[PDB]
Amino acid sequence: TKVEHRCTTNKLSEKHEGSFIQGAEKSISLIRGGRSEYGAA
Amino acid sequence: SSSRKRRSSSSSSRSYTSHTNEIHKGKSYQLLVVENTVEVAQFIN
Repeated sequence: TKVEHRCTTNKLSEKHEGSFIQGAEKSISLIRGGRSEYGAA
Repeated sequence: SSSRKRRSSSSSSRSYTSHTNEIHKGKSYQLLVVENTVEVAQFIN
């Protein structure tokens, strides 16, 4: 008597994670009149 | 794999296995201020 049993198996996996943020601000201001202590403020 | 003949026999197994990861981060922040003060505005010579 002769017997033979055989197998092959394969597996794969992946994962990904991502983030981004962006900000921009501008200010423009003109003061005319004041004491420059509070014209500054 | 496993094999038997008659008595004699042999058997085997395997795992190739592998993994990879990466990360990155980048950040930049840029500021400008320009300011003028005056206390006399035409000074005229």
